[PDB]
Amino acid sequence: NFKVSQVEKLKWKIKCFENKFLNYRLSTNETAVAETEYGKVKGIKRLTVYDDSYYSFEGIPYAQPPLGELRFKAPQRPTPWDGVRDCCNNKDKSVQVDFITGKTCGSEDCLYLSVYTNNLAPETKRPVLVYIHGGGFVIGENHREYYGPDYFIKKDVVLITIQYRLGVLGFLSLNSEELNVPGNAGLKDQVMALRWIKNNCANFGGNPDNITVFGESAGGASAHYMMLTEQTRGLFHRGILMSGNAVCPWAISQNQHRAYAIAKLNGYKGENNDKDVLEFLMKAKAHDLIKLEDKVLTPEEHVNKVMFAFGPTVEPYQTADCVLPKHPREMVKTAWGNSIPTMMGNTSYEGLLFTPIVKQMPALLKELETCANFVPTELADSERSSAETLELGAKIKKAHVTGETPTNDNFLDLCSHFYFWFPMHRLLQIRFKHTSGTPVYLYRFDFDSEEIINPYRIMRHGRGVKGVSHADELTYLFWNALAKRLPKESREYKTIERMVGIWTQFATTGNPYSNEIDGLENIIWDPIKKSDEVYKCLNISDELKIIDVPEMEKIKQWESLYEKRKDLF
Repeated sequence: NFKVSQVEKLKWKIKCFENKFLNYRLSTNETAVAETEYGKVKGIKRLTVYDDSYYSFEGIPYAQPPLGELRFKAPQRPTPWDGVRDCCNNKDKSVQVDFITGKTCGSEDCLYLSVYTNNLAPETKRPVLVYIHGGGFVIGENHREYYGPDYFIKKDVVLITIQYRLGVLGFLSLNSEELNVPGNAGLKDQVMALRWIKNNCANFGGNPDNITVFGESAGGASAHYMMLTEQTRGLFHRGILMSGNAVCPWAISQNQHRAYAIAKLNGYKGENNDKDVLEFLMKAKAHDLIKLEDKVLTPEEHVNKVMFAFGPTVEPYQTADCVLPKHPREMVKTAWGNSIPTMMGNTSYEGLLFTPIVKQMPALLKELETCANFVPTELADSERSSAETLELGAKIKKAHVTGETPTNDNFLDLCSHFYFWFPMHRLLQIRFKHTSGTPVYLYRFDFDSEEIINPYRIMRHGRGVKGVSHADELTYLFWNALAKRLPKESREYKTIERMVGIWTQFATTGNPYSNEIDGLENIIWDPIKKSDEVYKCLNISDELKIIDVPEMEKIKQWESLYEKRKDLF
């Protein structure tokens, strides 16, 4: 359980205070009004520490605030307004537990997006990049102390960052059709945001016919869901799936029974009926429900590796706004998004995100004696004790346990594959088997530095830790409160320009290669082919190089877990 040190709690609060005052010194006196389909909005011109400038519109509503009876329901469109709406400050984040301070924060009034561009009257209609933040569908925000546009606005693009409901408030699911809480409200928020963007980005200089959706972690799962569902057919034109996709095990769960589990932890003393449970939850104070989300999972769900109590789900009945009518495994076979250019990737040591989990409870290391608990659920029996499942675990232990005694690095390496690399492989192959989908480009983020970091490093106790962890690449695409100005010839600065260059180039043309990017001149970067038995990727380190994916040999061993049930792979 991610407990951040008290020494680090003080440091973070100091940095955020300094950051508030930097932001004062970066804001100009210049403002701008733009149109939206609901009314005018006013934005403010801001500087970056590199002395570029950009127009900044935050807190643009794309839905009605989901208060009162609208709680747990699919989003509804907002009420139009006259006059100019002030969008010079951020709005609240979705209700959550702050991953640093451990206190509940945020507000139910969180359905907002931010729009940023260096020029409101450009000489072209620019590619629109839409970022969906990660955080397990339970934490995160679009605040600029985490997701600053300062690097992207160096290019002639439009960056849009969105919020969506998190946790139980975004993902309650009830079987009773009469209650109209089918689930995935948080993904339906993203759908309504994407429709707003198609319909309004032109008012900020963007190209409605050239929109790129990208996200990291649960945000990449979200971006993939947005490429899978029929609700969004045709709404955008490129996807970038960073360190996560919709067939990741942690990104979906049948959580319809957990509504009663969370209500009873909050004091509900009624029977287990959907109508009675919902009535209680509609009256509950929002921060009470979200603080207890931690303890909703059962033991049996924990050992089965269910990460979150509430999150995306297969909806139990059809509604007009339904996002997931079938399992994502099946939706991939006819997804409209298979026909748009796609880039995916991971970092070179994804599993580093779990370092305090295995430091806190070293009893976790015993799980690598048999590896029974990492056998995927569809291949395992109920109690994970049948000899076939132990034979599968030995295959997992062969792949990751280096010596005769399991170590912490072994555990983390296994996490990289179980949570990220293997579901990527499975996604790519099920596309080839069932679709005419367009070839996909692979990158591998492998630039390690601590000169500049991002707040997710605090969460994983990454201070002093070598290796390129899950979410370390965000440092090189987004400004954040821990960042600083860097010398132009430094390795960190060149990595920023390379990452922003590749992401922007892919958004522009659907092809992430350009010889005009420093380090790519004599390089040829091909997408993946059906017949490829070993994946090639762009390994982004101090040098840019096309290499066989180093994870490929371990990926092939995870696939061998399915050779007696190839229909489930």
